[PDB]
Amino acid sequence: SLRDPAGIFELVEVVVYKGRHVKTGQLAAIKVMDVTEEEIKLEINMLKKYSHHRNIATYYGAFIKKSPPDQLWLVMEFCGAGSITDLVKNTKGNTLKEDWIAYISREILRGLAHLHIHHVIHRDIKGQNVLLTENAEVKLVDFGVSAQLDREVGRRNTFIGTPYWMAPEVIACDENPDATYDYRSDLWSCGITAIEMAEGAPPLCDMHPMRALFLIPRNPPPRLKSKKWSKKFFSFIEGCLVKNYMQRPSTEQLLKHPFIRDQPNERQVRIQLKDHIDRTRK
Amino acid sequence: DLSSLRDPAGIFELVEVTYGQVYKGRHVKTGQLAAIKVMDVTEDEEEEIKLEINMLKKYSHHRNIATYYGAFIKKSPPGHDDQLWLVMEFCGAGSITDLVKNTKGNTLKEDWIAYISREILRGLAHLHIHHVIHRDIKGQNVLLTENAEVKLVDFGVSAQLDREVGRRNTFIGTPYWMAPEVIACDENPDATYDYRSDLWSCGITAIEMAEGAPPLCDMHPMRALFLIPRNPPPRLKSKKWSKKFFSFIEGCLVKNYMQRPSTEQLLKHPFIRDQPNERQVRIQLKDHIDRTRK
Ligand code: NA
Repeated sequence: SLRDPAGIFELVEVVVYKGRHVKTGQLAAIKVMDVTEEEIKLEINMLKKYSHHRNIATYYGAFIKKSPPDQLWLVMEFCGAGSITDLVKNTKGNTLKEDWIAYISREILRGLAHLHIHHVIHRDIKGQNVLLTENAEVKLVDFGVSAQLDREVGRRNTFIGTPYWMAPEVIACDENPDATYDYRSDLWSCGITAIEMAEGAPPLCDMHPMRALFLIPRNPPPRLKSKKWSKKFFSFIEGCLVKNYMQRPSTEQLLKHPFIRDQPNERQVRIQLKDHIDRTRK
Repeated sequence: DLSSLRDPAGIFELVEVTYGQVYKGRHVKTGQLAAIKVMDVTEDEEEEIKLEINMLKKYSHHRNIATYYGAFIKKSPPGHDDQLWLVMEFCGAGSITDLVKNTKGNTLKEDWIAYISREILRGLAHLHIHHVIHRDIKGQNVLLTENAEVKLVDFGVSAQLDREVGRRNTFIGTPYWMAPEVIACDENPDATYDYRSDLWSCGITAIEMAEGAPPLCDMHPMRALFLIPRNPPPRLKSKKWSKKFFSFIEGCLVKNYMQRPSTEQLLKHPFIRDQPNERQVRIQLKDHIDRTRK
């Protein structure tokens, strides 16, 4: 069975949380997901294999902090440098250098390719859920655990969250009454996350959520506001954001996109991000 | 003051040491308890919030509304998000949802439902007469005092008790109590909040009391969101209920809000208007609240 984390792990502050292994002082990242009084344990134990990939935060264990008056704690490796969303927020002009966006986007795609190959959909790709280590490595938070929880109807799948990263196919309407979706929905999210890095927020961020939900299936694909960006960047965004998912490139195709595939300054970019992380952290 | 955005220092304080989490607080000058919802805000969020305060209407205290005491900013260091405090009268006897959950069988007698529903409509009438829409009527946002008073949640610019599932103004929320007109759908491109949306939610809340859950509780939220504008209005599953109750439900849940009754008309509906056992009901509610604290 799954334990209560007391005396094993404790929450420090939020970043997903900074958590601490109580007995050893080792740090961990803790994804807190409310849950309903078993088979949670089972899925985690199937999926945890997958978290070993370098671009996914490795699973440490899982715990539930009971109870009515429940909460799942997904414990994973600590990424000291915080989320890419915090990075952009703490960056002047709320925008990252294009070649930083190329590096980070590729790392996200490598992590996703790993899940997708094994028929896992992440379902929650956004800047908030992509973390950085001190050495500026890029790791996805979660690896299908929250995806499985969003499946079950019940008292802990009663809310619709933010719509800004949702692909068109995820949003029901009369020609799409069953909100049919697959792994390619994660790639639309990656595109939205790339804009997030470029502009500081996803498109439609200033719109009422309900209205954004209405506009996504009906508006053309979002584009970068500014023309300062390269043709290759615009092209990468276009690929992530193919309106009809049936024609959207897969993860392996996007990994071959010139924006992603050709990064002659990688070593330097990592060095720049590392320094930027230091200068900008709060 | 319900129109300025001050530091809460020396006006309100937390007594009990999460985003949108509600804490027990205290009015500094009078010692009167309060419920304090605390939220991180960026600098930009602070401008948005100032604007929403200008948009707020003026209305008096009301026995069926948990008094909104105002909005405040708790300063954090430069580079760090400040805190928004939304301050409300303290109601210590839980929500109507807690009430249902603590009732054996998770269901309420019909005369309890009439009583509570009436109190809800009275709060709503006060808001509506003042050109205010509540926007979030559900069992969770209707509170009890230790005196068994029924009070609508009012955090001013926010209408919910539980912690916001995401950053303010960025999440869709739970769809179950939403009227059709507030759901953007193929035929409703401009999601209408109208005062009558609260009356639909009121109807849903009465089913919530009668059955323990809102209609469509067996659907994933996104599927429910799709269904609500498309389905005919929901109904009570059981036939055990009085004709009056069925008629009240049907009154609240008129599909087209333009053809749905006003609060004043619903307050005259026999199910609401004729409560021969209300004195007993209140007594019964108070005993229930007493038993529970034990
Ligand atoms: Na890993």
